[PDB]
Amino acid sequence: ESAGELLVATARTQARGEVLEEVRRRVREALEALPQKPEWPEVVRKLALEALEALPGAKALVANPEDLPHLEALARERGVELQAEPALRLGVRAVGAEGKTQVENSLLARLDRAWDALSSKVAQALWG
Amino acid sequence: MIQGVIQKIAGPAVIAKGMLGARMYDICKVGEEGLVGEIIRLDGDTAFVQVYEDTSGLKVGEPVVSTGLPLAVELGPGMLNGIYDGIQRPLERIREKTGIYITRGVVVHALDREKKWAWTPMVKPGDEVRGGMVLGTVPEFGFTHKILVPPDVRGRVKEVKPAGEYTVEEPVVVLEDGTELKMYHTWPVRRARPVQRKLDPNTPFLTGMRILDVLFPVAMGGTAAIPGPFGAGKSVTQQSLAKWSNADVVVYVGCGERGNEMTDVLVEFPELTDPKTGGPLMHRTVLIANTSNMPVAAREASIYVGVTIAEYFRDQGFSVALMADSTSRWAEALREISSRLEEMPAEEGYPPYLAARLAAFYERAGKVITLGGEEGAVTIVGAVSPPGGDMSEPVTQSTLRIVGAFWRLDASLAFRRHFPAINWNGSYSLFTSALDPWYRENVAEDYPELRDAISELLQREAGLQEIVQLVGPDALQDAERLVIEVGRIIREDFLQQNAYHEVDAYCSMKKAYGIMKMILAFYKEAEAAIKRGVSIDEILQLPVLERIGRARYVSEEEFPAYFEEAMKEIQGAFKALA
Amino acid sequence: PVQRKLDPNTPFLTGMRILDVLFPVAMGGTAAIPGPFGAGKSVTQQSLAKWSNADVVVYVGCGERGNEMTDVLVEFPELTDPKTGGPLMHRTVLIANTSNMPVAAREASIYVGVTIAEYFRDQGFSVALMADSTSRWAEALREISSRLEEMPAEEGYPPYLAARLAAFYERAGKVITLGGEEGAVTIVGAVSPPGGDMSEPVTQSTLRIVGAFWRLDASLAFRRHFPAINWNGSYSLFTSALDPWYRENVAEDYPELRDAISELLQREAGLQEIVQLVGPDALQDAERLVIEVGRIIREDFLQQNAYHEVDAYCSMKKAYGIMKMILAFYKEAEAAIKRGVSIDEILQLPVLERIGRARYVSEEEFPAYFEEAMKEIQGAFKALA
Amino acid sequence: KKEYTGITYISGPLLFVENAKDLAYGAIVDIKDGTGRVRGGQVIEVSEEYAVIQVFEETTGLDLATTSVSLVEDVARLGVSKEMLGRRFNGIGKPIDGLPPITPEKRLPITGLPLNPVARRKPEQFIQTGISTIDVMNTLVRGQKLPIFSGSGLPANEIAAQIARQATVRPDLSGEGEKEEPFAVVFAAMGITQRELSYFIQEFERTGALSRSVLFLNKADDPTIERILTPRMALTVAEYLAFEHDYHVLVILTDMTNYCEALREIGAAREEIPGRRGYPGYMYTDLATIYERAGVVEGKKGSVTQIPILSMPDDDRTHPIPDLTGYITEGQIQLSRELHRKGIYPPIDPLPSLSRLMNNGVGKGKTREDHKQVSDQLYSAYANGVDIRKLVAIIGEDALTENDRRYLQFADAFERFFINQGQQNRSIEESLQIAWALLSMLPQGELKRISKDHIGKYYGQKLEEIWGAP
Amino acid sequence: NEIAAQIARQATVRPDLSGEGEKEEPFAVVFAAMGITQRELSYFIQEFERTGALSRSVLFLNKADDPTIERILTPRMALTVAEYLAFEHDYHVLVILTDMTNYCEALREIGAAREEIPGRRGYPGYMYTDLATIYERAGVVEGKKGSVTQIPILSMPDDDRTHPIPDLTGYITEGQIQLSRELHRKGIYPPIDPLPSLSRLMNNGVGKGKTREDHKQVSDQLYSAYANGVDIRKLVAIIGEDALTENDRRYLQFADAFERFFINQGQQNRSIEESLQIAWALLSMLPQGELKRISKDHIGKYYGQKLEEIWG
Amino acid sequence: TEALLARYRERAEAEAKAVREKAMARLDEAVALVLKEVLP
Amino acid sequence: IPGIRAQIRFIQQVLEQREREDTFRLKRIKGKIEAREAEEE
Repeated sequence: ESAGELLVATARTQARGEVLEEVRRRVREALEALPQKPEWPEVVRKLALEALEALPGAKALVANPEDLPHLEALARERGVELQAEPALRLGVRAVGAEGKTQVENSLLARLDRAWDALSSKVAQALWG
Repeated sequence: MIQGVIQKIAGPAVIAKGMLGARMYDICKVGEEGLVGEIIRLDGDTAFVQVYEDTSGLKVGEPVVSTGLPLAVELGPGMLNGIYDGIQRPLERIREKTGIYITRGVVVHALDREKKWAWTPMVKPGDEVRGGMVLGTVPEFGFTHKILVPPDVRGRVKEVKPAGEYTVEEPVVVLEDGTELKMYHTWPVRRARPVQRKLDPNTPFLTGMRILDVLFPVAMGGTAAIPGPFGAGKSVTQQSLAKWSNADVVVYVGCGERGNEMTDVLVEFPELTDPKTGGPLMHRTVLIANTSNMPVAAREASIYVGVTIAEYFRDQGFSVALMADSTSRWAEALREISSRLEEMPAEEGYPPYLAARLAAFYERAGKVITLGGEEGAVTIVGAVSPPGGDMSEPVTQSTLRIVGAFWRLDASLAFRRHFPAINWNGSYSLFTSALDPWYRENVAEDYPELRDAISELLQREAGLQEIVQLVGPDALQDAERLVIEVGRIIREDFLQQNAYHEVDAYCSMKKAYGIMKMILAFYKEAEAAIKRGVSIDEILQLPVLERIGRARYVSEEEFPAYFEEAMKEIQGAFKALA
Repeated sequence: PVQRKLDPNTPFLTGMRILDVLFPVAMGGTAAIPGPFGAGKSVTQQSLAKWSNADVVVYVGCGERGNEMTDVLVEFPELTDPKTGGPLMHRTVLIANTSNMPVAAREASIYVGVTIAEYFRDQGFSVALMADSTSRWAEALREISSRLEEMPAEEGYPPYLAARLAAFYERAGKVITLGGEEGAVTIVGAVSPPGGDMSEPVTQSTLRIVGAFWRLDASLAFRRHFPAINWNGSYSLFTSALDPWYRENVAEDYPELRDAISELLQREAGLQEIVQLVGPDALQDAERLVIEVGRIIREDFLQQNAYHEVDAYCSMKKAYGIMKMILAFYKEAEAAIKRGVSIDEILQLPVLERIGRARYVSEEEFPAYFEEAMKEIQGAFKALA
Repeated sequence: KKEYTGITYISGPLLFVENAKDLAYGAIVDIKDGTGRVRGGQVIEVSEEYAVIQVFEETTGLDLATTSVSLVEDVARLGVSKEMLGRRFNGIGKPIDGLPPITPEKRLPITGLPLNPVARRKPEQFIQTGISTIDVMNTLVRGQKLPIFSGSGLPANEIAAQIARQATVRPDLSGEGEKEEPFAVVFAAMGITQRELSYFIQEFERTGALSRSVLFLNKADDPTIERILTPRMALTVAEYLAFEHDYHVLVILTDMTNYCEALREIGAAREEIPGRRGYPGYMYTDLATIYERAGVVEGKKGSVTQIPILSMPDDDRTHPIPDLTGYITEGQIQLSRELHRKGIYPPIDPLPSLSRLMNNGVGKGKTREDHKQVSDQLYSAYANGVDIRKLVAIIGEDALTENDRRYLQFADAFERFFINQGQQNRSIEESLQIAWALLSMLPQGELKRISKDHIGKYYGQKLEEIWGAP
Repeated sequence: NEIAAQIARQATVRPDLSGEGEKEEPFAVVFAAMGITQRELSYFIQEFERTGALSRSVLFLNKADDPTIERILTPRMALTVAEYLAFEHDYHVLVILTDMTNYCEALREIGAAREEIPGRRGYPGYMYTDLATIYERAGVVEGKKGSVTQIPILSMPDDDRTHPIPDLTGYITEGQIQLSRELHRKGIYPPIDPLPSLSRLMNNGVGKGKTREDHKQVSDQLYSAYANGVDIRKLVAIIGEDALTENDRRYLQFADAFERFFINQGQQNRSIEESLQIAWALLSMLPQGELKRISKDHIGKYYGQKLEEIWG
Repeated sequence: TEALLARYRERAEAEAKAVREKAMARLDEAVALVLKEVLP
Repeated sequence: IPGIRAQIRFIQQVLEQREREDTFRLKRIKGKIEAREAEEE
């Protein structure tokens, strides 16, 4: 008389969770396909400027080997020694002046930081 | 005036950074969120601040400021019929403002700056005025709330404010030197108010219960101690004392109390209690309530806040009774503070200076002459709850050496439907000898002798219980049967008292004196009869008993006539007895 | 790593009557046995290792005297395995750490033992672990903290001691291996508190973790009454879940008989307070019956001779039969006292010689002796009328 | 996200990092090590020179070069939702039953805001717990803090499970009539083991109580700071539910002793001077903050009632933890080892068990009007029966009067039936009727604490259903 | 000290009851001192020189007035010399330690000067390991005829058993011999109370082929009867003597005769057979059915002897 | 007995299908929105 | 009963003495190491 509503509720919740994880996978798909479109330089410049403004006195602007053309001039004029790294896809890595601190600024970092805040509006737009 | 930043948040309620001009024991707003803190340790540029609320969420770099003042309470009109927390904050306005929860970092004024009061000046420009002299007159719930010059102010009046009607911030009187006397003022909590002289306890404080007012009297300005067993109805006794005493003003203070205290401390007092004259009792009542989960600093400072208010109202020109709800929780808060300050324990983890604090608190009470020449008195009735009913714990030790009277409660006494459940064996009072002359000159010359006789009868009745229980009462001898019966009659018709009844709730001195006189006259006639040969059973059914035991529920006006006619009935009983 | 945790449902045999009856321990359970020196912890551990039912036994001597280890080493090659009959040394693995060995090796030995136990569990066996001492472990931890200059917790012990003990004990259990095989590990922990203080922090941290608790007392040890289990202060929490296994394996009504025995002991213990103020003579006959029945149970069912070659190992069925005849005799004595028969003649009844001497009878001959005892007990009360 | 490298010190559960000015007090951080594993830790100190991090996990993979530190939250919060009913969490907010993470309606601080005293009101309605001894002698009331005192071997967990899966209210008994009040239970586990965890899973699943149940589970081997965090999370969930959806929440705390041990060890880990009995001097205020955030308020229909469960360390009542509990709570229910040994379930000892607000929870409109007098009479009668039972062991039933033998029989029947209710579920009416039947054994007129009207109304019924029916 | 001296004087194996070995070479006594007083030292020296054994006994004296720290080295040197002797030339060595209390004093002082983490009452927290470095340097070795036996002497301060030193020692050692003050006050020597005493290697030193086989049963029966007598004394302390039954008075007589005769010996030297005959005579008092722990054959062939047949 | 559990299931799959199909028509706008906030 | 009270209070006093001793020792060592680490800075 009671197990039925429990199983119904858990099936509803797991279906909603499956839909939400599908939405997250779609979001990841949309994010990882960005660099081919020529809007990549704008994204990398936004990330570089926000990283540098959040880290006063940065000495270096770590980036990808394939992301030099869109950020080299900005890094040079900021007065830093930029270098390449196969890591930090979809973002840039600022380095503190002392060398003991850094800020890593890949898009996936922001995505899974703000996913918990997203969940409410995602739910109320998907079903509200 | 001094501002700094935060350097080291070492944990809960600990701050430190360069605050050169800060002085010891000053209240400090801390952080951009404005948390209240106290400076306890100055070293070089830096100083340490202890915060009341938990320091969670803060970080280095937040500005820190000092108020340049120690802990103090605002004293002015509008404090009656109010409710305050441990640090004198209005609870009802806080509820209206921030909702059901007490959010950290909220700012409130103890005295409302909007309500206007009808001012009545008493001096003209050019008159000399010193601290402690009366200056203005304001009505507040039936009686005048006078205006007093601050204790440390002396000068000559430049000009006064006209009669009018003004808010609390309005400065009524300006001295010739230019200072402005506002309608209120503040006084640091850890400095007793100055007094001209201290007088002696030569007059009794009439509680309203025959057992208290007779067997263990308390004078105007004494101290009393009661244990806190559950089921003895301490609430009933406290309410009866609050609404039936001769004290002009009643102040209730509760620190570190259990969660369900409002149940009896915040519903009955506003409504269920009505004075002998007027409507609600609340109109002449002031509360300091502080539940368990409040920050420890309030739980420690509430006692000082209450006693400071009491001293204010004593210098006001009234008589004030102060009731500390519980001191065991207060010592608990003291021990917690000690553990915060890392001072080594003395016994059972208590700080060594506990007795000093208890003395410094309990000595503030008394009957003194105000700075304005008037007479007032603060009388304290402190409650202590032993951890397991044992007096051997140190706080009870320090209390019993400074109290003049220590009444005894017991749940077993109320278990046999006897009220009030005040034990009459272990209790003692040291006001008896000093109050003897006034008792003689206002009640009866032999009144102390009657009290001694009743004490002797009680002692005799106590010394015979075991031979009764072991053997059986009805099998004893006629003299012992008589003494048992008379002791039982006394303990069930004179010590006992209903509180809820309209008539029995209050009893004057002479009513009790006449009741004792009638009882002892009957005892003498009974002794004469039993020595003569008449047995106990006839005495058990004499017509005088059902009338003398019924004297409790007669009004004060009829008592002389009822007393004389019952004395004549006793005389006629012996004529039948012999 | 383990695939899944399974609820314990099968008892772990010990060979001792009192342990395997009144305070059972499941297959994957844990049991602490604290006590002062002289209670005979070495004999207890040796007997438990010898007469268990698990295939592989792991012995861990965390900081103890080497002479007992040498005795074990020179003794086991002369004992046949109760299960297979081979030399007991083959199924036994020892970890040696004498007291004079370096301090920092005790924790390493303990962890090595528990890890090897987990390995043999993963191979699909039954593993019984004998941590011979944990107080030595705690003392080594404290000694390290001494020259580490930390801020020590209660009684100079480091704060993380409770967490370390919890991590050590929690590894035990009955699980399904990564290869989908059933196995279990049993831990028999021993505590040597300073001066027999059961209120010390380590023992108290134990009581909040382990599911079975055993205790030893000095007064019984002085009387030489081994195992010297202080019955009042010892309890087990695996009794409830073991009922169906008992019913299917030993006897359907066995748990009820055990609970009746416990009830008798409880009533005797309650009467002892009045006994220790009035004396046994002032009591009624029917209560002297309770006292003497309790004495019979204490000195004929709980007591076990750890060196007798026939009573060293005892089966559960034998103890069940002993309890059955004891309770039957007590009920008949109650019925007889109901008929005005006094207690003094009961104590002179000769069947009590059989009752006392019963436990020395061999494993297989026991049913015949039990039948003779039943008929003799019935006749001793019925024939007198 | 900002990364703080520069590890300078590693010892036990603490490690230092430099230039961490942007780490607020109490902030929670993660640790990315050489192997890449993500650990957890809370900042317990901050200064311009450096900051202190306490790590609630093992530290057998760290170093001074490859280790990195980053922030995850300014203050430890908790995401909550109403749909959490039926889920189980590991004490730091992680679901463990195997379903995707919930959607949080709003995130809240774990340490709640203390309640304004003027908001509270006098509790007036009871709860039918289902246990006859509780429901008659120690009647639980809404908004009460009623602890249970356990023993070394006494089964507190089974009692908690039965209470949780049998609890309900009685609107029909009052003037409410119909059922409209939503009801739920928040269950807290601190310092439990594998056996207890499995037993709790089975108990809350087999009988179908999970769908209205919330569980917070923390193993014993799991880190201490999680055990510290768990009760605060439970209380936060309870308060939010009660004061935003009018539920009545029945909070259970399986262990306060393990909580106190973890708190003591954590406090000692920061090099703080211990107080009385080696426990922190502030344990009283912490216990108060856990307990005191429960009650009834004005203008709202919610009500939080709390039943912490603790085991007396050595069957003693002078230990600091039960002493503080007695200071804070409003009575206790003292379990007795004797009845458990004798075979009775549940072993509740009526002689020392006592409630405080029960005087305002029984009576007409709230219950039937014979509750209080029957309770007092039963208590006194049982005391007399026990005393006379101990007396008969030396005198003998022959040399006793009638009332002594009647007390002996009444006490035996009382302890055989009224307290030995087993796994069965009773109502308040059945408990009252059984009490009336048991009191019917005693001769009339002896019931000095009972008025004539109720005697005439109810006396005469004897024990009928208990032996003929389950 | 007198007990130690007497034990050293009279100690000898009994190969005739075993048949192995026939040399019976007397033991080599090793004396190690830790703050001994002058009176006790004179007593020991006079005894050892009277016994005719000083020609084969190494003495390591360390008086009270001597420097405190030197106490830390004398036990180690004595043990090293004893081990070297026993395992290089198969000498049978018995070692005597004068006092462990002074050892604990010196160890606690040196630890507190270094300000370590103390123990229960200020003793160093590694005292268990420190004592294990001493006591375990004892025993026997496979394949060698040597032997090392330790007879330490320590003093419980307040006649106490919960004190750290005796507790740790009992944890480390295999049993101990405890004295009693009440027996000493009543003029009994030696005041050895058999209740608290214990020896864990008892089972390996008895049985058929070593001394006699009925050793174990006699010993356990004696313990049982003595415990019964003690409990009956405790009961008599309240209930008096009148309410005692016949068998309770029997147990009381057994207990007091046991204390007066079996324990009290007055420096005389007894063999195992004399003590066994005395024990059988004592056990003859109790009813023959109360010996539930004793096999029938031993009772049949040893029971009935009367006390006065031993002495008049 | 078990027909009650039968339509327990039947409406459980009914609700699961209902929520899945209701959500499947509301995916593009949610993806675009989320991508919009996450991209600065 | 009075003898029992005497023994109880004696043992209580002794245990309080030991508690005070060890807590003073702990505070002293904490202060000493604090001062030495600070002067070593």
